[PDB]
Amino acid sequence: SILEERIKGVSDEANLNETGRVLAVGDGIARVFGLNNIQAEELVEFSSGVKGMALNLEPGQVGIVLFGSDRLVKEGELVKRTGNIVDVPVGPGLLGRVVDALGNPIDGKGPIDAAGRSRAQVKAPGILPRRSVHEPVQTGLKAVDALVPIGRGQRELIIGDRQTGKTAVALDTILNQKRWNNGSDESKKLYCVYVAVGQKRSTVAQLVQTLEQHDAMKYSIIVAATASEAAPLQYLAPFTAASIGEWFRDNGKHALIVYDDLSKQAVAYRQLSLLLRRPPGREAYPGDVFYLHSRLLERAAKLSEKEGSGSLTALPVIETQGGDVSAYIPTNVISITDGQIFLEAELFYKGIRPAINVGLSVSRVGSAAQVKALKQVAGSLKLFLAQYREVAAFAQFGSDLDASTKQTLVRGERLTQLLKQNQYSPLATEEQVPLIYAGVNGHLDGIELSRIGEFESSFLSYLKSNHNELLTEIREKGELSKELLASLKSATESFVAT
Amino acid sequence: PPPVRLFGVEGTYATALYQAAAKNSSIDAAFQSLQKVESTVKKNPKLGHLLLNPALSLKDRNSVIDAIVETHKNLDGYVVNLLKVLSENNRLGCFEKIASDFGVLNDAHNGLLKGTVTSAEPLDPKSFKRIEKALSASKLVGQGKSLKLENVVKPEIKGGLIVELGDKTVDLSISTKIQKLNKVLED
Amino acid sequence: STPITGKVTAVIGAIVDVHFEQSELPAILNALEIKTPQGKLVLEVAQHLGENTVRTIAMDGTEGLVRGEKVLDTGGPISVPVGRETLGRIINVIGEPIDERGPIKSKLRKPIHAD
Amino acid sequence: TPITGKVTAVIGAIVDVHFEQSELPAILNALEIKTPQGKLVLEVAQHLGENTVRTIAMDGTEGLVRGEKVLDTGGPISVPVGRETLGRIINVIGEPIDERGPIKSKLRKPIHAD
Repeated sequence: SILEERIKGVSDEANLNETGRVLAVGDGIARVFGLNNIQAEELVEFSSGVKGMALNLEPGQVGIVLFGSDRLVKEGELVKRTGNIVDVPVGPGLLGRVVDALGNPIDGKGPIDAAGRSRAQVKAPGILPRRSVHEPVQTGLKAVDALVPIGRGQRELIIGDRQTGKTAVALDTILNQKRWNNGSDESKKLYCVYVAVGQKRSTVAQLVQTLEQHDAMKYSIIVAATASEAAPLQYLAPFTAASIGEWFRDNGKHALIVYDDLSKQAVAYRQLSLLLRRPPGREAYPGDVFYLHSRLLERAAKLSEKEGSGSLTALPVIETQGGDVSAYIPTNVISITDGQIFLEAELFYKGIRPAINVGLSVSRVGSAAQVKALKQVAGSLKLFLAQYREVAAFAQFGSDLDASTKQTLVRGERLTQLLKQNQYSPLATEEQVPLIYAGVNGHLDGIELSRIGEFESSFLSYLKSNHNELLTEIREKGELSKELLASLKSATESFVAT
Repeated sequence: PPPVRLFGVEGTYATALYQAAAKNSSIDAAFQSLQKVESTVKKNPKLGHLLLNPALSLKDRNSVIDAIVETHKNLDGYVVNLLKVLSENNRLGCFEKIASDFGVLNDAHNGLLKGTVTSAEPLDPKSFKRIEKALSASKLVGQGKSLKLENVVKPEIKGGLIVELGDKTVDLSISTKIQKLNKVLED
Repeated sequence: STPITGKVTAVIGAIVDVHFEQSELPAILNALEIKTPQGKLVLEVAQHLGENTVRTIAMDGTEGLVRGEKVLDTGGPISVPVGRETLGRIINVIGEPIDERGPIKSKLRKPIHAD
Repeated sequence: TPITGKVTAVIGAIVDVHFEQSELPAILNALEIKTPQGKLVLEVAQHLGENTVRTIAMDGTEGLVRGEKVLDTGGPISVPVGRETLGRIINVIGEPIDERGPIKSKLRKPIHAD
């Protein structure tokens, strides 16, 4: 009576469906007393304004990961369920815009022209929705194109030690997509989405300036989640980037998505799991780290005529801090991905800058995503190199080896020097075909190692002037005729040396 | 030592308080009056549903004292100290738990026992009495200790019977016998 | 429904804990179905933890789960279809066609766990 | 603020206070424990609730008697800045070490910043 009245008086008097009162704060991860009805992965607006998604629905007390600071939070406040799982504006308005994780333009070109909203997770296109890939795309790096041909829909993991131009490898791909960008067709046009996770604002800002300089910022979308920005938001950042990608793909338009670096995504999810007290896996990266990565990566596709015709191309990037690929996170990713694009540090110093060590680089998808002409010319490029690797290994001793082995040794040396790539220079495939022809048909085997660099510049110039008929044809027909090969043979010979 | 060791997780501290109720031996009658306090908690459950609600601090302890003011005093000063202790440990979800456990200790001191004869189906009242009798005419109820034999219905526990009391059972069900028959005729 | 009605208690990931009704417990390696607009989410019972609260591992994906959500029990290991009518078609974990040549209609089904 | 509390536990240099107010000074606020050690500067990092916060202690916790009063600074430590801090060596508490007298400062700013 009096005790029941007084009981009602000291009682909250709310069923805490749609709401709950915070209890126990700290660690940037909250715990609420209440929230009896709650949907999973829903967004809950804490009444200190901060919003936090909910990842633990542990009995009676919901473990809500903040998207902001807890210094804003003060214990005992109400949190009221937004009732919406996280969603992002997606549109073509992202073209020439930097956006933060929640899609708020941090480039400050004001509100995105968002032709849709999407959901944090959107399931990958099935077996049947994909078209069987046959879409070539060329990065403008001859070694990449020739040795590990890139297609659209495939995942190729760029791996190698941190900031050894780790960023720069990716940006090179973007620059050669100018050739396609200029091109009218939407199937040609890659609307390229560069995701930068954990990276400092200054780095990104330099990058956008470089993109603006190279005038590609136009067809570029920059999705960013800088280091300061919240760990849930970092985890959520690839998946909402992915959603933007699926929209392009759905539209029939092609795109390419760079996920640099997934390694910091893992650390973010690690932080969450260890402060949600969820069981931490090997290297303290949680047990369902694989689940996140696999779903993200398998969203990449090329679609058939069932839906669209677009294809999102993916380039995941893992920067191996230890350089250890047998570590849990690289290992998991390596299994997921269709390729590895291993880089070697020693070879960076050796003067290939960027340096790609193609011993551990694979593309299982292969040369169906390689231009027919380019398949022909780089056909025995691989054989020569493979022989060179073995031959070179014995050869360092300094002994005068048998001549047959030194035919390999001499040819092989020239090839490596020929391959060498310089930062910020993408190469036109039409003018990558001659160089690989020349080398493979051994016209440069004789040409001294020292002057290979000199010869290359001049050779292109000489062809540009004289055998410009050849260049047009390589572009136009994309497969080299016997006649064209012969013409090319004569041409290479014609420029006997510089 | 209290009659029967509960193992005493949380509520076992209150079982030791029941040992103290034997020590200041009016606490044995205090276990009857504390059962009356549990009856007050049984009138409580609209407020008891609020009482499972967390976060009542010193104000929660004062609110519990207000419920105690609605009470007449069953379980006395030991019960009041338990109200403070449970308040201090802040848990209503092991409030009734202590009640049930104190009940077990209390009725152990009384010497009442609880048996059960789970069967596939209900059993005769003639059967009920005859087994209670039998148990008294066995060492199981040595007599000096009461019994509350409860037949339970569980058709999942197949035909026949299983008698349970203490750590002692006779299981003359069908399933176990069928199992044995099968095994040997697969051998 | 089923008398083996459980209400989710904790979604902390794939682990989803369910609070089945007292005395009406399932068994290890059972398959729970939860009716959902995604079909029926299947949770494989992997532990009993006490007082008809199980801890089960999800098979299929999760999201939007309402904590306290009624859980029906299939009662045992996932039952696939078996037959020579399983020949020449794509089947998935719960046995659903991916080639979508309609349901894999078969005379018999079998459990996933077998000795 | 004049929110006092007492020190319930002293587990390492991670003291736990039990504030009397159910308003618990927000995360990254600063607290002064009033002692013959002057103040001890603590910074609330968790609220463990029950009106018992758990606080990082920046200054040494030696000699602490359990149940020792706290006072709430009420926010992140306010440093002393100025152009007259040029030529001063400051401790963590923001006080001389080179004893160029009391820090000439106009504006005092929260340690944490966005």
